[PDB]
Amino acid sequence: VMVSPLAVTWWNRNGPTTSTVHYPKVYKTYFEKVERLKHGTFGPVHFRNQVKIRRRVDINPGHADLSAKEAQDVIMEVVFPNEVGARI
Amino acid sequence: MEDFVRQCFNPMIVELAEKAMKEYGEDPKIETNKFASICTHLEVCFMYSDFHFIDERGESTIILKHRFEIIEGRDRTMAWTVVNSICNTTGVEKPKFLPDLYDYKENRFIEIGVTRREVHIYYLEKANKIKSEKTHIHIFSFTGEEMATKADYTLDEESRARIKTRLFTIRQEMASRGLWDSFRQSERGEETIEERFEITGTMRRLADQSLPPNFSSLENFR
Amino acid sequence: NGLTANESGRLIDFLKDVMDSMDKEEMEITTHFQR
Amino acid sequence: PVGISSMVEAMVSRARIDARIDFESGRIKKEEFAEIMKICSTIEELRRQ
Amino acid sequence: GDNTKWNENQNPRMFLAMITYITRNQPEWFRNVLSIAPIMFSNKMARLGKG
Amino acid sequence: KGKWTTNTETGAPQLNPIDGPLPEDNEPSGYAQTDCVLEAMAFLEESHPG
Repeated sequence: VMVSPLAVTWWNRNGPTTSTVHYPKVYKTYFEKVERLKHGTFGPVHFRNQVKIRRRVDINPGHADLSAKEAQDVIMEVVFPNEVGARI
Repeated sequence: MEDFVRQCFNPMIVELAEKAMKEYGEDPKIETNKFASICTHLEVCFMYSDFHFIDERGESTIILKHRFEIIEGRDRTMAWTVVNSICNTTGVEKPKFLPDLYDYKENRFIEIGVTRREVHIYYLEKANKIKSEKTHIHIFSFTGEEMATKADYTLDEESRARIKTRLFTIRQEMASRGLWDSFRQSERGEETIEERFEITGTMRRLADQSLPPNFSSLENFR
Repeated sequence: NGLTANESGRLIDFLKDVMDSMDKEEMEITTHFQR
Repeated sequence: PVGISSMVEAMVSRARIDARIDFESGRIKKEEFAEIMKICSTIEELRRQ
Repeated sequence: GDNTKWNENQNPRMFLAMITYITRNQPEWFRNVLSIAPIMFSNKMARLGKG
Repeated sequence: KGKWTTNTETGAPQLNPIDGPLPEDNEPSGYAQTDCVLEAMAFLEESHPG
């Protein structure tokens, strides 16, 4: 059906409340980011010439050294155990 | 041999066997010994399953819950998902190779095999192939020879005798046809068909007009 | 149009089907008209 | 998913297997299992026509 | 520099020749499937927009 | 300045400038030489074997 934006706001103030405890666990990466940021410590700012080199860097503070296939297999085992198939 | 399989079996058995054999990319008109083996396998497994239920308490019941759940006669995906579901719900670890059926009274996957050769040789072959100790094995013979793990016959004597008689009568019918000696079972060799992609017909004609000026056919330019 | 070579789902099978269709002598299409 | 089978065939197979497993687990009463099995038989017969 | 009329001066026949050379000593089916696309592009018709 | 042909399957005119006359002016040309392109591909293969 077609609904107005107001409905969304209505839900945000009158919708049915539900427990939210798995969200920090499920969205573990984002909460890891925020927790890491909050505990960081800053230092002095140095004004000097910066030389930046273009390089291939890995952006994943948390990863278990899995490729697409292994990651898919583990995800299927955890989330969709009955549909994993022949893989062990 | 084909017509005998079609006419001397229930339509469901032949349909399931044909669909399963097609599912591997093989033409049924070519392979018949494998077709006969798989249809006999389905018949024996269905008899091993049909007419056995489980009552409320959990004892034997012969004419509701079905004591035997079939795995053969299904796509790889369906069979694998049922194997995984049974392994997860009951607790028995699933095997690396697809079993044949599952019993809930014993809560275990049982293999079924029907072969012309002696029980001992095929029993050893299947045991060393599956390499499984928690899955029951049952091997029958066309001549009535039949044995299972530790000589443990899950089915009641009457059912086993009925299945042996069914196997013997089908063997007698194939012998009457005269191709019993030239059947000798078969095994899945996993034959790989060479990939072919040929340019013929109108396309070829187009290919003959898409070359530099000094050429007249794709073969010459190649 | 009696061209079921792509049932396998492989792309190469679909290409074979396309070639066979180009080899067809006649093609049948469905058109929607509103009046 | 991958498979040569039609939608209804896989659907009914999964329905039967899931129903049996759920009834075995004891999470569903016998009446619900019987009703879903009857509806599955209905679906299978309608599949032919 | 820049190349002018890049897409007007490129011939599907030349791409056919390049693909034929690249796929040398390869299975025939592979060569056919790889070389059909230039053939199709060579005999191409363009619709003239809406009008 | 190419070869005009009539497709036998679609029945439409087609222009083939491959191996056509070498350009005599700096204007755009579509006359690509088959031998030159094959030589370039061969030399590329030589520079990066395999």
